[PDB]
Formats: sequence, structure tokens, C-alpha cells
Amino acid sequence: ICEDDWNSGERFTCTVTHTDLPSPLKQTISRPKGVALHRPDVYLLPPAREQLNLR
Amino acid sequence: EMNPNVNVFVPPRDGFKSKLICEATNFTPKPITVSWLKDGKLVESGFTTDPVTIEQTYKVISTLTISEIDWLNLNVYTCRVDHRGLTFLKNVSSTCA
Amino acid sequence: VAEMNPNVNVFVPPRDGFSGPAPRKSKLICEATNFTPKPITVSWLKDGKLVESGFTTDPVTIETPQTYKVISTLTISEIDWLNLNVYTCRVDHRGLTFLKNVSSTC
Repeated sequence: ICEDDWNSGERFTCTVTHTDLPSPLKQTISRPKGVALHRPDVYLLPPAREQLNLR
Repeated sequence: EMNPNVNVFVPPRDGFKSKLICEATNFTPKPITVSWLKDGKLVESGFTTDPVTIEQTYKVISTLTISEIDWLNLNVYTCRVDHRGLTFLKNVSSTCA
Repeated sequence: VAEMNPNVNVFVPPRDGFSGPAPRKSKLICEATNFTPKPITVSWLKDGKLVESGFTTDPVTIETPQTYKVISTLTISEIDWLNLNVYTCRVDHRGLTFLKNVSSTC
């Protein structure tokens, strides 16, 4: 697929035709539009002094 | 003048490509035209008509080649019978699907 | 000139394949194709019981190894079909027996 198509929220369906199941299941994959963007904050937590005892 | 009976056979539920048979019986006169439809679209190839035989009544049988994938997709197959200016349509589908 | 195992196929009516005055009746089609030699025996079995009436077998007709086809039709009742009865088509070819089992269960 194209990059612009994914950002447009197009509906894509994958269907599988298997002998066991007479009804092909439908799965819908689409990017949820209308969501806000936020800057992720990366925090690093060093190990505590109570963990560095058993070596 | 008797209206022809339209019957369409389906593959077994537990498995069989397969074939579709449309049979017209107890009809008069001998000439009769039988065709096939797929989701309301005309079929141009993949079907054959056997010569009309005598069962006075006549019998005509037709065979349509179908694929397993199309059958599982709930495709609609219709047998069209034309006789004495009358058109008969029969719709069939998978019972388990 | 050659020996090929026959192929057995059984056709069953759909859920809306019954019509006429009650009790409704339908038909079953068993066809063997691409078999050689021409002679072949077709029999119908219903829950292990041989069917001796209500069936009509069409004459063998010609469809490079020579090929032949045979069509057999057996009349069935709606009541028997609703009782989950199993219909088996018996095909005899050169001493070999091939059985196919069909049912209304999914």
C-alpha cells in the first residue's frame, strides 16, 4: 500500500478461504483518524541499592 | 403445455472443483434453453448442455464448472429456463455458509 | 488399453431443494467419469440397506485413452433426509468397490 493511502484511513479487509470454515472471516485494519499527537518523554530508572546485594 | 420444473443441485456440505446440475423434467415441447447466472452477471464460458433425451416427456441436463473458493464466498448461482415465452429463475446458496 | 480408478461424486439438494405436495421429494445424482473400460456397475445404498426401487441409471455414454461417463438418479424423501440419513453410492469397477458418504450435517 502507499503511505498516503494509509494516512487517509482507508478500510482494508483480509479474507481467508479455508476448507474447514465455510464462512471466510473478515478482519478490518485501519488507522484510527482524529487522534492527537504528543511528544514521548523518555525516563531512565537506575536499579535501586536494595537490588545490588546478591551480586 | 406444462411449465418445466427447475431444480438446482449443490455440492455436499462435507466436501466435494465441483459441478452444478440444473434439470428440467415433465416439460413440452422438446426444445428448451438453459443458461447459468453468477451474481446477476451473464456467464460466457464454463458451461455445457447435454443433448435432450426422452424419459411423452423430455429431459435436459446442464453442467456448470465452479471452483471451491467461489462457493465458499457465498456466491449466488441462478439457473435460467426459458419455455413458451416464460422465464423461471431459481436461486441457491450454501446451507452451512 | 489402460486401467483407471473411477471417480465418485454425489450431488445433494440444497435446503430449499424440496417442492411438490407433502411429503416433498428430491433426487440424488451419482456420476462416475474418466473410468475405463466401459463396463461399470452403479448401486445405491441407504444407511447400509440396498435400494431396489425408485432409481434410474442412464446408459453409459462417451464423454488418447478412451473415457466414459454414467449418470444415476435416485428418488429420496424429505422426511428421510431430515432424519440425518446417510446415502452411499456403490460403484463397482473391475472388482474394485468405491464408496462415498454424504449427509446434511455441516
